Amino acid sequence: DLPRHIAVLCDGNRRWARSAGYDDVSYGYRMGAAKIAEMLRWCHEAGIELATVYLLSTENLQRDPDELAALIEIITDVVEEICAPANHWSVRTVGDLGLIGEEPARRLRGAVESTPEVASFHVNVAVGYGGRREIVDAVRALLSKELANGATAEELVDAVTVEGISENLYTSGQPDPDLVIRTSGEQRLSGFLLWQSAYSEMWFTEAHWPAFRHVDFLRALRDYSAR
Amino acid sequence: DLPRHIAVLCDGNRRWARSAGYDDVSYGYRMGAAKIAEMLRWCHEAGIELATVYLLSTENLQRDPDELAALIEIITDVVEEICAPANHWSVRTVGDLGLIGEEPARRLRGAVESTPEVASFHVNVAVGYGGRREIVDAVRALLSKELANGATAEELVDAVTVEGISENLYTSGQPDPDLVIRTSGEQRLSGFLLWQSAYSEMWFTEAHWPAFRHVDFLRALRDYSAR
Repeated sequence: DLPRHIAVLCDGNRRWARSAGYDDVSYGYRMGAAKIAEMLRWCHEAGIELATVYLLSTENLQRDPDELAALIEIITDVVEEICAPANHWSVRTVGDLGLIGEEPARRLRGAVESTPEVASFHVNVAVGYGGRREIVDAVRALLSKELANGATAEELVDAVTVEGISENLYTSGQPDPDLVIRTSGEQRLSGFLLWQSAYSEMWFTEAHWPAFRHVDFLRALRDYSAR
Repeated sequence: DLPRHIAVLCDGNRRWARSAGYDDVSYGYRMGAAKIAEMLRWCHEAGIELATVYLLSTENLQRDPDELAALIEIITDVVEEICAPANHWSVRTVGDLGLIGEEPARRLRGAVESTPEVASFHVNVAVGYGGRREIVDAVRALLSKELANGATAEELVDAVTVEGISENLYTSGQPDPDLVIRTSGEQRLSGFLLWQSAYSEMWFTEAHWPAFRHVDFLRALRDYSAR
C-alpha cells in the first residue's frame, strides 16, 4: 500500500541547470542537494521506513575534476545534514568510499557513524556505487565466511545461493526497494541496487531532479498504490 | 540509432484472453505465440542482430499443472516454428530445460541444436528462467571450472569477477540488451536478464502481449532512436 523502501535516482541536475541557462553547471548539483533533503523529509513524514538516494556512481567519477570536486563537497554537505543529530535518522553508506578521496571519505564516515542504529526512519546514501560490483563483493564475502567456517574447495563451489548473496550485499538485513523513482524522463537502468531491485516498481517523471516537487512525490505514491 | 539486441517480455496473455471472453486462457497463450513469430520477423527485417524472448519463467512453473502442461506445449510449438530451417536463424536456449518435463526438454533442445551456429540473425528463447538464479549458476560454473584448473580454497574466494560472471551466464559471448520491451503497462522488473540489462533502455506499453502490433514495435524503435 505504502512503499516500505523507496529508491531515488537524481537525474537531470546538469540538464536542468542548462535549461535555465546557468553557465556554471555545478549549480544544478546544489539545487539537487537541497531537493534530496526535502525528499527525505517527505518520505519521513509519509511513513516510509527506508529511502535510498543515489548520490554517486563510478560513472560520475569520469567527470572533469574541477566539477567533480564541487560535486564531492556537495555530496558531503548533504550527508552531514542527513546525519544531523536533530533528525535522529539511522544512516548507512551503500558503496565504496575508496573511490571518492581521503579527506571527504573521512568526513562522510565520521558523519554516518554518529547516527543511531535503531530509529524509525532509515536512509542509505549511495556513494561510490556500482551494481554488478556489489554482487561480486557479496559473493567474495559469502565465500570468505564459508572458508572461515572450514569449507573445503569442493564445498565452496556449491556454497553460493540467492539468500547468501542478499545477506552479503551493502543492503544486508534491509527490505528490497518497493518503488524506484527515476526522473528527468530517463527510462534507463544504471544498475542501481541491481540485485535488490529485480522486482521493484519503476516510476518515471519528465521533471529533472532539481525541479522535483511534493506534488510529483504524491503522484508517485498514488501510482504505486494504484498498481 | 538502432538496437543490436532487443529483449521482449510477453505479459498479459491470460488477461487478454479473459478480456476477449474466453473460458480458456490458452487462447491468450496461442495468440501470444503467434505474436512472437511476427515480432521476430520484424526484428530481423528491421536489422536487429539479437532478439531475446521471455517464454517461461520460474514463477510460471508454479501454475496449475494442466494449464502449465498446455502452456509448455504452446512454447514448444513456438520454438519448433522459430527453428524452421527456412528462417536460417541461430537459436540458443536461456534457462533450465530440466524444469519443464523430459519430452518438452527433448523436443526443444533438438529444434535448437538443428539451427546454424553462424547466422545474420540470432534468437534467445527464455524457458525456465530466473535472473538471480542465473547469477548463482554462473558463479557455480565459474568456481567449478577453476577448481578443475586445480585452484585452492583461498584462490576460489578471489577468483570471482564482473568479467568472470559475464562469461558464465546463459548469454555468454553475446551483446547486452540495448532495449527491453515490457507489456500490459507492467512497470515492475521481474529480474529478466538481470545482469545483462543493468544499463538497458526500457520501453513500456499498456497493451497486453497478444495485442502487440507492428506499429507499437515502430513506436519503440522511434523512442529508442530519439533517446
